[PDB]
Amino acid sequence: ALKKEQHFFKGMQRDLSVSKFNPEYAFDAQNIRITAREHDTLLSVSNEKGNKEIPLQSPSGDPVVIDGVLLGQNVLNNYVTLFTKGTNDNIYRLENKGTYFETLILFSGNLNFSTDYPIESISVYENNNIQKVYWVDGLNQARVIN
Amino acid sequence: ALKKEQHFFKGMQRDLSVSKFNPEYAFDAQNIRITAREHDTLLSVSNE
Amino acid sequence: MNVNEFSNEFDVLYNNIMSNAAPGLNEYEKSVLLTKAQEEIVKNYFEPAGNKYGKGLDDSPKRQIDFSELIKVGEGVLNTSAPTITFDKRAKVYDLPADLFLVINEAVDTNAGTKQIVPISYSDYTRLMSRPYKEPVKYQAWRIITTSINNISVELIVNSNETITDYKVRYIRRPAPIITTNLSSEYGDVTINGVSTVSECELNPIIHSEILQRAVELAKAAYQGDLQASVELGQRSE
Amino acid sequence: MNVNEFSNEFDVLYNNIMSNAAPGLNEYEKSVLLTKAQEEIVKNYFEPAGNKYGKGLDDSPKRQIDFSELIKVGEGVLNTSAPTITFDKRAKVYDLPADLFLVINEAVDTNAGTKQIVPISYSDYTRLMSRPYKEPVKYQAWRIITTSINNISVELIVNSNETITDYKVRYIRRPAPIITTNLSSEYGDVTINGVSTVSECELNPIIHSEILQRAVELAKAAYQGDLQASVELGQRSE
Amino acid sequence: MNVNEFSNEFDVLYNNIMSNAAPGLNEYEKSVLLTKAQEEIVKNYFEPAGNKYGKGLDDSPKRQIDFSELIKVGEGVLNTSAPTITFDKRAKVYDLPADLFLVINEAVDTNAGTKQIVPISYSDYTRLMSRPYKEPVKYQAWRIITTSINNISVELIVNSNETITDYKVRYIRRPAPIITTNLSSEYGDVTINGVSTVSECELNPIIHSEILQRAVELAKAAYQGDLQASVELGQRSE
Amino acid sequence: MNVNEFSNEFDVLYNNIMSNAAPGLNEYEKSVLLTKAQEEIVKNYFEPAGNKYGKGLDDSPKRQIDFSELIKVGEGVLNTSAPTITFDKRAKVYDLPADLFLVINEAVDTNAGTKQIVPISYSDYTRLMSRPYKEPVKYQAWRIITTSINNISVELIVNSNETITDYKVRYIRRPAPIITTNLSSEYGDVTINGVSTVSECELNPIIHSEILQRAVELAKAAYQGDLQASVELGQRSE
Amino acid sequence: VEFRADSWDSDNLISNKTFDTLDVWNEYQHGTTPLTNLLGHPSPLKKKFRIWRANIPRAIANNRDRIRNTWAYIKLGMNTPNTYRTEFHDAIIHYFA
Amino acid sequence: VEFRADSWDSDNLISNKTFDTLDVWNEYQHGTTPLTNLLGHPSPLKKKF
Repeated sequence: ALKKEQHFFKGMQRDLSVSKFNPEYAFDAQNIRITAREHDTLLSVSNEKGNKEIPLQSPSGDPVVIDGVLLGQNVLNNYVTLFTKGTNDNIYRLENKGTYFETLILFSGNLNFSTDYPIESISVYENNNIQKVYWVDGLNQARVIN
Repeated sequence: ALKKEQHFFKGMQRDLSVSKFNPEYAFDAQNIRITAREHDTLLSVSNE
Repeated sequence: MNVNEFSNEFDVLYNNIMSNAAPGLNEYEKSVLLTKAQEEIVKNYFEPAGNKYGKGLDDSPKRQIDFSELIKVGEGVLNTSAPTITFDKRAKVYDLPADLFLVINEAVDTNAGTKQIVPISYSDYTRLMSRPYKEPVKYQAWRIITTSINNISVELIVNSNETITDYKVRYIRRPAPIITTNLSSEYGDVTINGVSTVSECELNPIIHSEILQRAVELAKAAYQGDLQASVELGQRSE
Repeated sequence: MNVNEFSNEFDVLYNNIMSNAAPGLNEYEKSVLLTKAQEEIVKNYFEPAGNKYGKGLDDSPKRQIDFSELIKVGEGVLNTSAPTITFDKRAKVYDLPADLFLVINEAVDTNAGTKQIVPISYSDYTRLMSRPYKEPVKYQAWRIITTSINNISVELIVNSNETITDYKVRYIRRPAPIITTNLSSEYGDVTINGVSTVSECELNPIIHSEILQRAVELAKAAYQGDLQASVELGQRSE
Repeated sequence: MNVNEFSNEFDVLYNNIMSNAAPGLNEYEKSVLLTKAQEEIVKNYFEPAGNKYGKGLDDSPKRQIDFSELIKVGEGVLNTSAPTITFDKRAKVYDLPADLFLVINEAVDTNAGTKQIVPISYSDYTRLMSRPYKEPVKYQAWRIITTSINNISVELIVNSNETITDYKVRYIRRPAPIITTNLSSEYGDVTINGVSTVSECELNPIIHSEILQRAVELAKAAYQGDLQASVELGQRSE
Repeated sequence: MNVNEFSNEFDVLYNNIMSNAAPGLNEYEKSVLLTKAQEEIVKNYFEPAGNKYGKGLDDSPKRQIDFSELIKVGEGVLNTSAPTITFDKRAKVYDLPADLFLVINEAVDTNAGTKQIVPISYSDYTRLMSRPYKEPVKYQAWRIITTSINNISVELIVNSNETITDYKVRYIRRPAPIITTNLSSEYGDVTINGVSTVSECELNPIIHSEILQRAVELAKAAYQGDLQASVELGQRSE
Repeated sequence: VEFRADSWDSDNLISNKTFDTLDVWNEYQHGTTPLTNLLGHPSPLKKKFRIWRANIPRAIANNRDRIRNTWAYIKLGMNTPNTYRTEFHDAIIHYFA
Repeated sequence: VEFRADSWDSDNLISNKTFDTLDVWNEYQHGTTPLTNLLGHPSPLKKKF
């Protein structure tokens, strides 16, 4: 024909008039990655690798089904602490083993919990036995759990 | 004809001599917006 | 070459060896360009000065085989239905075939005998009608075109004291369009010359390469968009 | 090709946009260009020097078929209604057909007999009228144009002692415009040659491709707007 | 083409296919350019050397139809009102028509008989008046232009012993202006040739395309503003 | 060279990639180009002016060997099945072979004897049929093509008072396509000239190199995509 | 839309599948093609010498008009189920001004 | 004055109405036109491509 134009993708840009858009950016992108991840594909558009489910096996090996809606998490060192609502108001402790999460149910009762008041937590490691997780709702008293 | 000139609108400017005005600015504007608002119309004149 | 071959091989030539490197033509556009190319090829190879060899219809074996499948022989029908006005007193109006492109031989069968028709120009008619006798030679007849409505009407000026019993016309038939797909399937009501369906080439395979190459050149010129290219390849439209 | 086709391959060969959101190249402008192209083609093909081959109206079979749909034979009507003044004593003023483009044969039927008309130039009139007899040859008559009002009036200088009974004119009819669509639909009161409705081409299909190519060239050269292109493609307006 | 068609179609050619891409002409400017273009076209197609074909007024059928609606026949009126002084003893001063552009045939009706007038140059007059007899040939008369006031005055030097009873002049009438709108409506007191209202073309439609194209070329040259373009297209002003 | 070789030295002289991971230049496109090259070579070498030496079919030993594998002798079959209309009273319609490219010799065996056929042009038919006798010379017969349907039909105008027994035709057979591989293997329903299987070249090995070089040139010029190259290498398509 | 790109499947190159749609549109036009690649027949998408080239779609309204505008949005995407890593380096757009 | 511009009406393009006046002036001149667009006839404002 007559003319050409080359387009590189340094990022994703919006908010700019179409007449004055910059060819170095993409106007809109779905499920792409421009940084080199798992391969040397930096400054080159590349895919998003998917997720892989991790079974929640109890220490005895049986499956552990989580009750309901999650309100907040907390990773202390390698223990993930979930505060979930549902039929009851539960607390879990998940430790990542090689291929599964060794799930424990630290509590299952009526800690008044609401979905309108999610959880925010701080967790400290004092020693092998005193591993605390302080958490607060916007509604209820501040609480602690070892 | 013979020649042309392109005019963009980066803002509204006044106070400068007409002989030395800058084509990138508008001398006077009424009810316009040059920033992208409710649409991606940044650096392009748009309504109020 | 079937129509499918004309379409597939247009892209081995127009589209940078089927690389999708050039602009990309629909099948309607390819059909239009092929029809125009075949009309151009016929017109150029008919006139000796229109081609590169200086050779016309019957000037070489190749030219004879080129127009072999267009040459048709048909009879003219007396136009006695319409009582029009003729420029010559002894002119019998005859209507020619509808699918007529170029006439190359005409003959009239009179009571006196067959007489080869000479298509006489407007200057020769005035020159030959300024003389004492004002009749053709013993073995010929004249022909001039007259008031024609959606057809071709010819005045046959044969010598007086003679009656016309027949009128045979050998001519080049109008070529049919080249269409590579059912145009109505994707394009609403587009026709090339009034036909919306697949139409093959009614020509000898010898000039199919010529027609395809001319179509490719026309496509490249129409897409380069230069005025110079358009006017340059417009020279060969005649 | 019919009007819809003319528009369609014009779009194909020019690369315009049929949509109206982008105005593109609309139907009025295409009709104007196709018209101008058809008068240009007629003028260039009638004059032998106007084309590339050097062949005029009846200089080859193609040219005979080109003007075939335009040839018309009509009589001239006496202009005795208006008592104007003639430049010759023995001149009978006759009015020519209104839709007249070019006259190629004229003949007058007198009591002495049919006599071919010679359109005599202004120089030859003085030259032959500066002699003793001052009459045409036995089998010819002269013709010079005279005072005309919204028509063409011709003085028929036939030999004295003779009367004119008929005056037949074989001429090339004025081409009708090529109008792709009813202009009044969108375009308020525009016209092309006094017509506003759909005007199919009145010519043989053989020159439809020539007209389309010439129209495309004119479109490209006009859209370019360069003075040089306008002058070069104005040379082919005659 | 009505005036409305000349204006609308100027913008399909001058204004980059009616795209408002070129400068933009008022209707007064378009009228002025059309009038100048028609004068230029008349002058060029009259002189054979002024056009591209080398053909003058009566050198082809096209030229005959071009000037068909300008040719007028009028009588000269004896200029006995003003007792001026003639360069020749036997010269009868005659005034010619006011709307006169170019003379092509003149005849004088004497008691002896009609005599074709030869427009004699100033060199031939001195050459032929250095001889014994000093009279025209038996079938001709001379003509030289004399003191003229706001008109055209001609001395008719016919042979002595003869009286002039008539003087017929066949000439090309001065074309009327081309105006596309009532100029007084928006432009105060501007006239093209003394007429401020809509004025149609008094010419055959055959040269309307020529006039429009010449107007477009003149507009493009006058707006490109180059001295070179102006002097180049000023060549064809004659 | 066989098909595998044609592909292999095409790859060597063009620098394509045989691998399919990079598509490279595939076998269908190479087959198409080799075909087009072989028809181009045949057409250019038959016409003396088409090549660089100025030597035609039998103008040198090399040219005689070039077309040697294409020369075929076959008889024409009477077309009495269809009761069509002939342009001559004494014309017997004969059908020619289907795989016909160019006719170089024709002869008819009559009761009087074998008579060489002269392919008589459309002008010479009128010229020789405007004479008293209107029959060929003693040892020749005429031939003019007539109405043909998906074949070539020829009118054999032999002298009256004679009958036609045989009609031999020595002609150049239509070349078979050069197909490097079975197209149906990967390419669904593509064809080259109605063939899909492997088609070895039917020509003498002497012109195999010419065909390969021409195909390589066409490949390079098409992949370039320049209009100028396409027009220049289209000149050698005839 | 000339563009370089490569799809893999566990260290195996796949020279046949890169993208599955190309939506091109502006203020008054919108076209889309599936980007199929048929080796013998012409197709919207063709590869040759390790470069992909796709013919830009034509307007849905007419199906004949090319995408003619001062600017235009060009969108490449896959919408067919698949599990490949598709490195997309850059893309050149050929236009006629 | 060549210029690109677009008027919308709730996600609907309007290819007929962009501007309604153009006042151009200097120390000694002042002109103004309404910027109408008539498809057939010439007008102060014309759109194409």
